[PDB]
Amino acid sequence: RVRRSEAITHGTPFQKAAALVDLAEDGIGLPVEILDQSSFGESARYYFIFTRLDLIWSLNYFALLFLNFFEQPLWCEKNPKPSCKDRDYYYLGELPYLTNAESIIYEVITLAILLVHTFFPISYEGSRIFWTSRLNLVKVACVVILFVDVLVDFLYLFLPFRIAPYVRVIIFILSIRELRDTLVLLSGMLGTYLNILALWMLFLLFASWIAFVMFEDTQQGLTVFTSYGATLYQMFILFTTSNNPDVWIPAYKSSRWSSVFFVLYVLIGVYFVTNLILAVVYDSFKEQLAKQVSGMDQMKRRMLEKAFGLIDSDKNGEIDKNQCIKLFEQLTNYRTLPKISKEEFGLIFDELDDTRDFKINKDEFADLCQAIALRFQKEEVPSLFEHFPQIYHSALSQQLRAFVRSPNFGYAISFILIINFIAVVVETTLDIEESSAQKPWQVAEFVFGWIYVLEMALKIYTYGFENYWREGANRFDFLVTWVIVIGETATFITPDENTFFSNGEWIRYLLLARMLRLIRLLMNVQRYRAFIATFITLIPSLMPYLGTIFCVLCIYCSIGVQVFGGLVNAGNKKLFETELAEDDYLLFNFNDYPNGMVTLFNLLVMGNWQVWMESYKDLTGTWWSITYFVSFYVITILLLLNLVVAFVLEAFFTELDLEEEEK
Amino acid sequence: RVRRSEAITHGTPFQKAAALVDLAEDGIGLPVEILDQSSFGESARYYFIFTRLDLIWSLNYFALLFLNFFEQPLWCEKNPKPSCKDRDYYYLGELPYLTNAESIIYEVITLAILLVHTFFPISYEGSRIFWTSRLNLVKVACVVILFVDVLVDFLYLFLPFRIAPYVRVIIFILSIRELRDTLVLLSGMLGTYLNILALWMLFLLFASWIAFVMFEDTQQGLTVFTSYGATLYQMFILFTTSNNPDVWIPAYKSSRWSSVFFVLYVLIGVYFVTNLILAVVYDSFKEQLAKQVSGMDQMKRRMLEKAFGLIDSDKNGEIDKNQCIKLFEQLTNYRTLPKISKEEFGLIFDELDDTRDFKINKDEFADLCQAIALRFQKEEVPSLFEHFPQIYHSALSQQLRAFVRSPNFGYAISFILIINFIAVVVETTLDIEESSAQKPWQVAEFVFGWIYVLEMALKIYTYGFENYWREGANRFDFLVTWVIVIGETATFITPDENTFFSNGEWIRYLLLARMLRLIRLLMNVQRYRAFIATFITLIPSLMPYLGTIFCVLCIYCSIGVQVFGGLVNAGNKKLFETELAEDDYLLFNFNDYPNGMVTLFNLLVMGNWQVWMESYKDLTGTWWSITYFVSFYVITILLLLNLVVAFVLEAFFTELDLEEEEK
Ligand SMILES: [Ca+2]
Ligand SMILES: [Ca+2]
Ligand SMILES: [Ca+2]
Ligand SMILES: [Ca+2]
Repeated sequence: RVRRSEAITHGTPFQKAAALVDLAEDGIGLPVEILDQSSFGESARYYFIFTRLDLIWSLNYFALLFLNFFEQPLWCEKNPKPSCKDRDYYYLGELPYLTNAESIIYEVITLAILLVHTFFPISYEGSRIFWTSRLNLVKVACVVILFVDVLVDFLYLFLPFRIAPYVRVIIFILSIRELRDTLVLLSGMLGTYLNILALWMLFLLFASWIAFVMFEDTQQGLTVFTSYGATLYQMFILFTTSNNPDVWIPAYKSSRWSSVFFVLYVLIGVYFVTNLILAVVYDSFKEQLAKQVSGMDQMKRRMLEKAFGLIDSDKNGEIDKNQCIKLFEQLTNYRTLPKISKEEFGLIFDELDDTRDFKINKDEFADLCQAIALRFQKEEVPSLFEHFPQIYHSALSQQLRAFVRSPNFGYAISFILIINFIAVVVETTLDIEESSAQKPWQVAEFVFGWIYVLEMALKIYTYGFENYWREGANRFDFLVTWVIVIGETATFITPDENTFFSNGEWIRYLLLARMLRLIRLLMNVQRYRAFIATFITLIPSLMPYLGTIFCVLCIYCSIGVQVFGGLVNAGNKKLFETELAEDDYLLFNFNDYPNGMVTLFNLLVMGNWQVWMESYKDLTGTWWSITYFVSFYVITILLLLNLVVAFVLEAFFTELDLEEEEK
Repeated sequence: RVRRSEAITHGTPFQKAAALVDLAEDGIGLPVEILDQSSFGESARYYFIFTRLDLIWSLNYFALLFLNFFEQPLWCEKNPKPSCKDRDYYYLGELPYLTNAESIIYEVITLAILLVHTFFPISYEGSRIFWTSRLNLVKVACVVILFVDVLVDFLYLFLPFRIAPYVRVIIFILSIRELRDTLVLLSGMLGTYLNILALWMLFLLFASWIAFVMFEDTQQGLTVFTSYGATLYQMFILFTTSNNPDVWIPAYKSSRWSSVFFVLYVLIGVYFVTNLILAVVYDSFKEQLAKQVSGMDQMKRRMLEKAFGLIDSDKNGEIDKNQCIKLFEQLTNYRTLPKISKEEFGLIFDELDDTRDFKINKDEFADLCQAIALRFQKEEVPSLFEHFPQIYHSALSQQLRAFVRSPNFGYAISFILIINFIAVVVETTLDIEESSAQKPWQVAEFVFGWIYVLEMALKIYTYGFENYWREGANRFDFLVTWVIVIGETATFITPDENTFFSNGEWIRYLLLARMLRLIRLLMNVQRYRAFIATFITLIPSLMPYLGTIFCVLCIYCSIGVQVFGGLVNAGNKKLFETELAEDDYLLFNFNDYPNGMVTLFNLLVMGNWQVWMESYKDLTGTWWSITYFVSFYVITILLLLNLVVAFVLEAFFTELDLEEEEK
């Protein structure tokens, strides 16, 4: 009945040892310097009061990252012949560009929060330890670069280019631990990836030389393979298989037999080389993941053994039975454990061995700690609202709590949400037929949303906020119901013809999200257990790699906006001759940052990706431009996406043999 | 110095046991019935005289399979408005269509060889055993269907469709042992694969319904998502991302926020669901592969213990030391083994154990036979040309044989291989510049061909044809050098302006194929050892799986020609409005069998694959036409191609841990 942070900062050595093994099994790792020092009181107090505010730091980081969307592009600052206010001319829009004053205010606020966050942990780590670490130094470098940029911007109201987006993306990377771990893995994998890249490039060069020398006099040689550079470029694009029949169709028209060579190339290029690259990336990722897991387990073992050293006041590596029973009492005060009688532990010791005054040493204590952690479930925090026990223990409150804890409440929720799904289907079907009876079904939809809000409040009351927040699905349901109630009150408060809220259709999608929980019932059937379990495990586990890919996209988008900022115009004569106009892709240009993000995503799926390369190569006039696009394929598609595939396979196998071991 | 087949058919029990263990280790498995019967003399003689002619049966099988290419399409037999001789009108050609008399002659010859092959093994297997097996019955059914078809064709010179092309493909599947094993794998894998398709199809139905209801009144709803049937058709194509920006661009023009839904669907559809399908197919393949390997090893164990039963005339499960040494002398005649002294094996027994008259039991004879097999390399067949020992052991011949066996000769070939490459690159570069001095380099390029024949005859002479043919690498060089001399003698004999041979540019591609042996030297360096060794092993190992895909193409090609035979015409008005004409894809139609194979390959790589579905749906006029293309994608792309990706990953890992093992 004692909070963990308070137990660490204040209490008897038994309390501190119990809370340390608590933090270990929860997975949270204290800084090493705090462990090294003696009794770590004030430093732990500061560290806890700091980590209590993690939400504010995360929101600041996300705001700083998403500033890039609203920031005005550089090429617009240089005088364009039409003003940028003519939004249709440059094929862009749908986001408001921040003016100078708004930008400076936003940057100043974010910079202040970032500064206080970055210079907070000097308090407990200490002057000497803080400055020695590389991470603190690189973060301070990023912060000072941002600050000097803000200052010179303020004084401004010449630069070839601006450096803020790259540095803020980098500091966002260094902000989150998972992204740092992902970068460590990538740095591990780079050498082997480079070796495979060298082999692949050699294969492309050889195949391109063969294809060039084969069709030297053929009409298809005049049409496309005009030079060695051109044929190498076409062979690379064909290796991506984005345009299979297009490249070699004049050869097929001239003579059918030539097709054999091409069906000989792609077959080798796709089924052999690409799969070998995938296997290599899989192996490297597996080794690096094993390395990371071993490191994490080593850190956990180290800080558990530090806790054992803490409880051992004699520091002679000796633990007695009385100390063991006191520690067991502390943990069973925290965690759920079978009740122990005073004579019972003595009887257990006596029947255990005939040795007298047996010493429990360090390593078996650690191992027994992991055993008791894995065998026994965690015990919920008592409450946050229990400051008034009389209301907490009221008869009606007790009856309600007993009812909601019973599975009958879950069955009722399932029935309610199934009826909700039926109502949503009926309303949508009526909408399709343009019936005039939509309103009763829509108000039924709203009252269903109100029911969801009510049940969320009931559950968060009965379980307690921390225990409610602990479960993953509860967080998703919490966000969904909160956005539902916010939207509903926004619609109700204003009885006017709003653009979005007045329609009232939006609510259905939220309820559909609220009913994604249906898919969880499919874990019941044996056939689909592995698929659903692996998918649900994958989502939060695969968030960090997707975030790394997203940040790489952000960096490439900044580079592309900087380089190709103003090339696409309504009045550009060379543009209409390019393939973008023919396929009507003008809305996917690089004129502003959000458009850059969407076009980079389109390049990511490898769907008609060569049209952008060819069009921008014609538009800029230099072959070097393709470098950019080529780089995006080499770094992202060959490496990161193959890493994601490897992770999905590994997660599926882990779920599978876990299910087998369950039997 | 006794041939293995002769040893089995005639000889003492020691000879038969040695030859049986040799066959078991070599991997060749005798029929079970021959093992069951006593002493299996005449049956083994017939089986050997049969299996001696495996090349003829294989060539007959391949000729029967490739008959389909030259066979006239059915739709041409129906009277067309313009004659089929107008080859340009129907967008087809480049192969000669086999006339009636030629077709009947070819079919009769192939049928005769097939019939004698299929009815040969009744001789040794016996009447009751042969007819009971399912495989013999299905083969006989295929044969009788083919024969009755040939007979009714002969009598003809009404039918809605012809059944021959499907049958001769099936009889090709179960003629080859490797292709039979692959189908057994797919039968096991189909049960698990069907479960996932239910979830994948369910995900498509749900996602399509959301997209349909979201964009009901949107301008993008009018253009593409006009109905639920249409939106399900578009979302399915988007799942493969073959047309990513095309489908949802009217929505992006209306409101940029619409991209978020299409980004979400593609992200979850491609990165999560598609990879999970690969994980499921990988597992099912891995489990079934162990089922096949364990079954194969069980068959090897059974025949090995049969050899022990054969030598054990007492049939009491007893083997004595004096009996063991006689058998050991037989294997050391077949396999290389250290020389054993007569007194030595007596010393071996006493030091081994103090037991007297120790019995070597049935089981420990088996595992010991593998122990000798893996540690000791195979001993080559003495020779086939050694019928004249005086020439074989002549003074000059022995000196020559010593030189070629020595590694010094091997270096010279590699040195010659390099000098050839410089001659080729110099000769080709002159052609690029249209130099008039190409001929002097071209004739010097021929003489490198005669060297390659000279060393081929030199190598086959010292090793012997059976020992020469044993190595996989030697087989590749043997085929390459033979087409060189066959091609070269064609140009020399005819001093005329031939279409292909007179140019002389053909030899460089054969020479480039000959020096592919150089890439094997990259196995020396540690960085590329894993990549190259896996790739080389993949070429023979992946043939049965690639062969299975090719045969699936032959079945769809026959179906496509039957259904879509005459739809593509020069005079067809609806065709020019379709997407095929806009992209100029008319040469990839389904008019005849050779064209069908190429266009099916284009669907295999998933490159602009939707143009064929959409065009033929308009051309035929029924929505049932998409069934042919959707079924092809589901069976081939999702299952077969993922199986190949599963195999390449599996083959690579067994290569890495192999390399670790020698260390
Ligand atoms: Ca002590
Ligand atoms: Ca509507
Ligand atoms: Ca015996
Ligand atoms: Ca030429």
